[PDB]
Amino acid sequence: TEGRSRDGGLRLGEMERDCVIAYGASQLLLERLMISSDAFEVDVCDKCGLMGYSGWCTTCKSAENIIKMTIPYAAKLLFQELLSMNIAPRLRLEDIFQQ
Amino acid sequence: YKGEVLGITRFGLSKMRDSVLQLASFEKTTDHLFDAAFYMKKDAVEGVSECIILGQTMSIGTGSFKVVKGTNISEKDLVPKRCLFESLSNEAA
Amino acid sequence: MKVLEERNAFLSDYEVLKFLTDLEKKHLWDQKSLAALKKSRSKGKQNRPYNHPELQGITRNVVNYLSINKNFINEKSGISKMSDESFAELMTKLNSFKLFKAEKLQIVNQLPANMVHLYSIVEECDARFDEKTIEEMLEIISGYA
Amino acid sequence: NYMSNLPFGLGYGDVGKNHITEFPSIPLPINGPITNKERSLAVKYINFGKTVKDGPFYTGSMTNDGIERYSDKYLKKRKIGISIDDHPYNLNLFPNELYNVMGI
Amino acid sequence: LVTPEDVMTISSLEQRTLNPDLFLYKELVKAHLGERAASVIGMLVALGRLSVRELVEKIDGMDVDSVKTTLVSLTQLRCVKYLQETAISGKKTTYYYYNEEGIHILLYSGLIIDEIITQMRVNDEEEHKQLVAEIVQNVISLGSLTVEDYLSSVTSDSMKYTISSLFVQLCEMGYLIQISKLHYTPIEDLWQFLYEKHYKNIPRNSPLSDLKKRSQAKMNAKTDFAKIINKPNELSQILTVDPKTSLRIVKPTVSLTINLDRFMKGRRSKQLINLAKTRVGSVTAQVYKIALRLTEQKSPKIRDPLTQTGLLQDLEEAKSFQDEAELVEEKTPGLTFNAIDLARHLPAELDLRGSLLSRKPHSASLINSHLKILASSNFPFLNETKPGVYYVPYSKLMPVLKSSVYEYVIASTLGPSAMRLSRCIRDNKLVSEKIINSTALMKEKDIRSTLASLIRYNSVEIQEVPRTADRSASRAVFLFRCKETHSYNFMRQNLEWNMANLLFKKEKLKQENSTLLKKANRDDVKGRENELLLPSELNQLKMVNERELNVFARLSRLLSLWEVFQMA
Amino acid sequence: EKAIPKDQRATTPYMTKYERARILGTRALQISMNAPVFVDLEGETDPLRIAMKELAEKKIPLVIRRYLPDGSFEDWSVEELIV
Amino acid sequence: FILSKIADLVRIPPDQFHRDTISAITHQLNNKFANKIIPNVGLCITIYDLLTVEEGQLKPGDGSSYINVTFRAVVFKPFLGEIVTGWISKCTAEGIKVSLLGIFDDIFIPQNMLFEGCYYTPEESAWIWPKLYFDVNEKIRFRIEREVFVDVKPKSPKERELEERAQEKPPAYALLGSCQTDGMGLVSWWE
Amino acid sequence: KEVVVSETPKRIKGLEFSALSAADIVAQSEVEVSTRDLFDLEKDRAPKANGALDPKMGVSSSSLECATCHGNLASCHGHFGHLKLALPVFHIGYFKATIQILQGICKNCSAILLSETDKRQFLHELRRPGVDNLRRMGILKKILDQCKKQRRCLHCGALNGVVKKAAALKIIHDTFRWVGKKSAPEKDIWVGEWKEVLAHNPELERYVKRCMDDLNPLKTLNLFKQIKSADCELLGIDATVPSGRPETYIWRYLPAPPVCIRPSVMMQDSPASNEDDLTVKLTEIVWTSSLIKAGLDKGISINNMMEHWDYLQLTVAMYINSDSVKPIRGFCQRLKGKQGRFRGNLSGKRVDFSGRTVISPDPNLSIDEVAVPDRVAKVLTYPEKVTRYNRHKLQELIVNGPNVHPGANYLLKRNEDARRNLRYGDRMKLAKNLQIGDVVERHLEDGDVVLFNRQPSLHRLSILSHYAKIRPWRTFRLNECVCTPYNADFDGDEMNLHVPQTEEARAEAINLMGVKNNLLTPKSGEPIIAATQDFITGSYLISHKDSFYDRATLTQLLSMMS
Ligand SMILES: [Mg+2]
Ligand SMILES: [Zn+2]
Ligand SMILES: [Zn+2]
Ligand SMILES: [Zn+2]
Repeated sequence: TEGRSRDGGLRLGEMERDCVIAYGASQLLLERLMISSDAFEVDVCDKCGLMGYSGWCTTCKSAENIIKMTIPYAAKLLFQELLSMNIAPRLRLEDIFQQ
Repeated sequence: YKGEVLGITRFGLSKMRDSVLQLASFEKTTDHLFDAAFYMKKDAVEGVSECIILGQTMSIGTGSFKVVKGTNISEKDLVPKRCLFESLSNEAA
Repeated sequence: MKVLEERNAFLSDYEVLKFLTDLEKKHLWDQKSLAALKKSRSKGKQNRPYNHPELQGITRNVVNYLSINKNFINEKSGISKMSDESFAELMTKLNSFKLFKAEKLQIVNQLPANMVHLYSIVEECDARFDEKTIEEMLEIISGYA
Repeated sequence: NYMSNLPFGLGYGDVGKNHITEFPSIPLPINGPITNKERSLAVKYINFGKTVKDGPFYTGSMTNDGIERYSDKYLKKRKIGISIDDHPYNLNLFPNELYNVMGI
Repeated sequence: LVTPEDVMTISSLEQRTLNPDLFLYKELVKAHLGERAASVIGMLVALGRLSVRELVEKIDGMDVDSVKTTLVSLTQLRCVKYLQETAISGKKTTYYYYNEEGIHILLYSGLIIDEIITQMRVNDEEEHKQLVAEIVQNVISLGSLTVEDYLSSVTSDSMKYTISSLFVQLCEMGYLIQISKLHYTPIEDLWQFLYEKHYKNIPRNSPLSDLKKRSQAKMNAKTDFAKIINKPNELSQILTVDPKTSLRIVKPTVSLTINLDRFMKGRRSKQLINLAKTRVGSVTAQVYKIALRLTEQKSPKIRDPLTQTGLLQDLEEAKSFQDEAELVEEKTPGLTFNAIDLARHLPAELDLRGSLLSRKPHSASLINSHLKILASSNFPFLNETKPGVYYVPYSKLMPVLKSSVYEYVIASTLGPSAMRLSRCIRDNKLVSEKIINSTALMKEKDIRSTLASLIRYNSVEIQEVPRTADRSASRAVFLFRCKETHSYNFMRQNLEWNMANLLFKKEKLKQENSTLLKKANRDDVKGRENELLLPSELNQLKMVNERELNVFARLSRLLSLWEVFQMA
Repeated sequence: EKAIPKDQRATTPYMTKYERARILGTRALQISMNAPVFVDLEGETDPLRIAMKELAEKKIPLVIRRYLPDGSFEDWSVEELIV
Repeated sequence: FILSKIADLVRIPPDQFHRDTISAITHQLNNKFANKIIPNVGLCITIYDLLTVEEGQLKPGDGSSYINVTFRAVVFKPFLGEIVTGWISKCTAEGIKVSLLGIFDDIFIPQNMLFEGCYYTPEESAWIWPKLYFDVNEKIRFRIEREVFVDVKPKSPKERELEERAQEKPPAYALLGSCQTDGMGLVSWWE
Repeated sequence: KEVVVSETPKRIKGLEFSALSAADIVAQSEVEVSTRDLFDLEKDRAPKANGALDPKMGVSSSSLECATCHGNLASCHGHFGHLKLALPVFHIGYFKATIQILQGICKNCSAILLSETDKRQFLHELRRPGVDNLRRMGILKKILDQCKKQRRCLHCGALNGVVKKAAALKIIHDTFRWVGKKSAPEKDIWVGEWKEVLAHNPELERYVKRCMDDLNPLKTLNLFKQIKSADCELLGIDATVPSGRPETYIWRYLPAPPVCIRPSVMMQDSPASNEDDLTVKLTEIVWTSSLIKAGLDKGISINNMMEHWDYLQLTVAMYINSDSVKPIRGFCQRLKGKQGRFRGNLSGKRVDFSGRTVISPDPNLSIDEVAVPDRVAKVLTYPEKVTRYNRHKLQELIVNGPNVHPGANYLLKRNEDARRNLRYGDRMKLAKNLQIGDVVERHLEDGDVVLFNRQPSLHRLSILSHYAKIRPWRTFRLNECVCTPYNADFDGDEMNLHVPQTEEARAEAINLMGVKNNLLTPKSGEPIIAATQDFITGSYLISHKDSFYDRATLTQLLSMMS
């Protein structure tokens, strides 16, 4: 929340984001902006870059290609808002490993 | 470095970035997003702005390399072992 | 996860027995697991934070199915007492008996002392051979018996 | 408040349900009774396509044991297919890049 | 209330977003050749012009050999067009189009061999019917069927003599045309290749200006392109050679491929005959069946002589091509026939005795009477240039035929008052909200109900009348328009999409019945289907077989609807 | 997708500040996950400080995979990276 | 019983950094492949050995070692010419439920490819023959012809919710037997 | 059974932006919204089927069930619903796109305004391996201008002219823009048609002016559906995948957002729940769609439906982007602005485990330290995991509890998913039962890595990392030497303190943003952390040449120095 009477948090603006980038602290960026603000474990289908629920793609109705990852709830909200308009921001995934 | 003087103005930022997330975060969100959706743009997630928006690790600073733990496994304990029936069956032909 | 190839090298049903036996002796001992231990590992997740569920059962079931007496008829386990030289002394017959078939893994562990057994193991056997080379095979596969 | 925009020819009962018929329904009269000629057209149709699929022009395909059973020894072959290069064709009507697949 | 899971499976919503041009041909190749061939043809339809490497980098089949084999199969099937455009500063690579008319061969296959069977003057012999059916089936299934292959195939000489006998006749009807380079290259690219040589053949410093050199270049290009298309469109040079002490023979070296132009001329004649049967009683409608049958063989080009698809039509003085088409129509003396010419081809069944009544035996005077009523009828079937000899025109019959068939398809779809409003908006140009009442005189309620039901299609156009400078259609009354072009455009798309739905249904039934179909289409099983089959399974087989028969009947009944909108 | 062989290497033999910070973070996370430590703690409980002590003793069992922009990579152990 | 080379990515927690790498890898691989059935590859018992062990790479948030490892694992794969000695445990008039000591039991046999004369009854009479039969829980002998992998499983969350509230093809790997030849069905028919 | 299950960690490689075709909108949607009523007095304001607030699209409160995933507000991801629009309408975000598409083609025969062999050179140029956004726009603009120049189409030249919009939100095409002193069959047809009109209207003589080829959304959808896939590339719409068809860019199905996207607030003003803007707009769109559908089965006045249909063309405009004549907050209003979506929540947001208070000086503090109040040290915690190295320390902290500063507020057991509040539960037992995987959220302690930030954050030294030092008062104290990078002056200045929560972030903070590691500004390399005013004055007074100290004074000076 955004008020002292509401037990609000301190906003880390674009300026502080810029400063942390200039430091080169990627993990601190991740922790301040994703872990400690809004971390959401979304379900993303590998076949269609569309978010699923409860391990179910509910667009191909297969649950086979559903992958689990954490993204900002702001990003999840933005994707669900973009799908409300005629934009389909399909997420393509790749493994961090296998080099 | 593009061969022409490109500004830091909104029009200038549309130089080669192709990052619709970074452009929309900067300015003119809706028109850029709709043009990207209409053109079927396929922008990758490579910039720090997009990485922050998506919750990824940037390729800058502590994210510009990879930490790897050596397995310290010898080559004597990796070859297959205890296999003779296949040799017997092959010699049988 | 991708499986490189389905059909890897075949397994004689003595190699599997000795593999499961060395597994049992290396860890997950059955006589040791049947005993109690109040202290346990003391780390919090078992002896040296590990446990072996769903694997002891499968390494017992296969080894017991092998250790049961071979069903040539309705004294030993049948697979236990052949050493490595015991199977290396069989070449002059096993690889001299031309079968044109990799079905040798059948008669190394099951169905000895019966012509119908072998006639089923290798198809069209009597048409292929029914004169004299149908009994020394039974005698040799029954040699361990 | 958008609730009072109603033409005099439009009532209140019809509006609100919406939801449309799931598929638009207009029975087309091209499904009339069948005759002997139509059955013959169907029969010749099924003979066609089947002929081109039993022929060499499939190009559609994208028990596989490394060990051969003795039953598979001295057993009938499935069918010795006529390869695409095996059937003669006219070089003057095929591009140069397609010549290599063919048997010269 | 229907569930979103319930629709899009039994509703076929996801098939409504496929373009019918891609969906239809993709489904056809799926059914006939295979899924790799269908994927290749779909990539060619979506990307009109591309090379082989484009296929490699676009289709998941990342293999040169596999793409090569599939592409050569499609090229053999006359489903692909190719070209070799040369880049001078380096290496040349050939590109690939997709053949449009070629895929009709496999599509129209049933109607093709049916018109072959029913078109011969001598069809009463059962063995000859089977021979001609098998030969034309082999030609459409193989593509370029060749004499040096078939004669070597047949195992007895006397049945080899008949094969060559049928070839010369079948080529004279035009059903077997000599394939060549003209059948694999795009029309605009041919026109450009014949337009750039002549722009290069003019020496410098001539007194004529750019306009005059452009005119001379374009007329020379037109004349040589016309010669190059006229030479192979109708020829008998392969049939010309005659060996000593032997019958007339075709060239065995050349590859004989079935045509579509004269067959589709016959199909248009057949649809006009059915129109006449629906329009005029069978007494003098019977004479119209063979009336068009003596012109259909040498009939002119139906829609475009291929001089209207390879270039922009015209900007200024654009009537020239219609003028020259009608000029050829009136200048052709072979097409025109007299009553004496027709009497030599009239069947003995028809009498032509009671077909006339002057006041309230193969006689040329009475045939002339039918020909006169045909020429003076409301629909321009014939036009009279000289007394006694007339001809079939196409400079003024195609628009009325298209309007009639389109408008009557609307008649078959919508109701009587919708038909009335369609007729009114067609005949009365630029109708309005008061003109509809003045020229209709029926119930406005049903008038506007059917009108709104008809706005959905491309049938009518809506206009906006701005009472002020700024355009608001809610401020001022608006009027209508016709724009028949979009209406004709819709009848293409809707019909092809419905067709593709038919093939999707049949191929999905095949995909769910493949095991039973494979068990059925076995040599020993064939003809023996009531003995070695379990009860429920055999009964199910009869149900699915009759279901496929019904879908084929629907396909054939629909197959009389899209070509009439496939004209110019 | 091709590792440069160790015998020749073009990247710097010195450890960067980002490499040091990331190595300390990774080692401290491992220690906080109850990984064994190869240094004598002397009563230290903070995983970060234990990681700094191991770095001072050069007993951190991690290597640095430095990817070149062309896609190759050369591996540098924490021991051989000089500070 | 046949081997199989499988490549997988294995995650070793920092707790297991004290034990040697090969043992940690085989522990994790056993946890992933203890009694599991590899989809359309069959049933695994354990892992034989390891072939190639890539260096363990770390993602920027975990701290565990993720190792690309290649291993051979023991798989129960009859194809067509295998005779087995099962232990039947259930009898039903659709083909007897032949079973094992507990390795895997869900396999079924149809009567039509079993001996023709053997027929089931509602009165629970074992067999009717033109001269000998058997009872439940006794040695059997059969063959294998074809393998059907059940790998189709579309299950929606709300359908699973209704199934849970109310509370089938259980296996991905089964076996099909046949007794077309004399002898198989029992190991003690004569002598 | 127990088939093998494989999990492989993955990252987002890229984004594919496109349009949801009509098929995909119903594919994702778990319900259709048809009833214009959100609640009925009959059901007692309980959300029931097919309404705008149908629970199958999600819940607005944490004490309700979704009926799609059966989860409360804290678990339901939200689910979509679709609208079937009778007489589909234009797309505001795709209005410019549709204008440019209709320029490239002729509306007569649905054929592109490009010669089948002229622009294929530039089409081949498009497949260059190195192509940028500037290049894409360059060839696309060149194609558009060439199509504009091309008047007559190669299939049917009807003089395609301009596709300028209405003086509204309509499209009007000048069929005869470039005519003069010329006679054509089309011109003769038009002249005859409007002679038919002039003889039956004594006043339309003036009003026949303008009235050019107007392009309605229904016509455009029909004309777009006649476009072949072959010439889609030259329109910039890749038709390889389904939904690459241009007709999918016309508003036909409305994917009504999940309830979580448009939460319905509880107990504002009236006891009844308050809806929100997007819900109201989709309710009104449902109402007008139902009205227009009802007009198809009844035949309402065509002029009157044009009123309602044009309102549909409008009511969606500020539903998506509020531009035309204004407080109505649409979708594009959510994303645009300083407090919008991107700049307000994506790049920059509010964070947990942070504090802010007045700053006071502290010279006895190390330059790399900050003095943190015990009052905020007892709320700002670090989630320390229990290991073999710190278990006794964490047990002592747990026994201390949340009220004595060297204590802990929460405990998270290894095998549990909810943390145990340490206010209750006899923390003696929890300390005894502490395992080697539990997480203790213990109070901020001495030596804890914290971030310290003063706004405005001009340069990167506006935020530095210090070592926490727990002190009794209520201010953030810092050494005056480190005031310069912050630009702080103890005049009432307030600075924000952030506590990193993970080991990697904490190590990165103290190693890259530490005060000791950032004594020089990166802009020039000159030192920026140094002596302030009184320190400089005292140093000058000590080093002054008149300063002499005996042994006792010197040793006292050195003792104060240390
Ligand atoms: Mg101040
Ligand atoms: Zn999916
Ligand atoms: Zn839900
Ligand atoms: Zn045109």
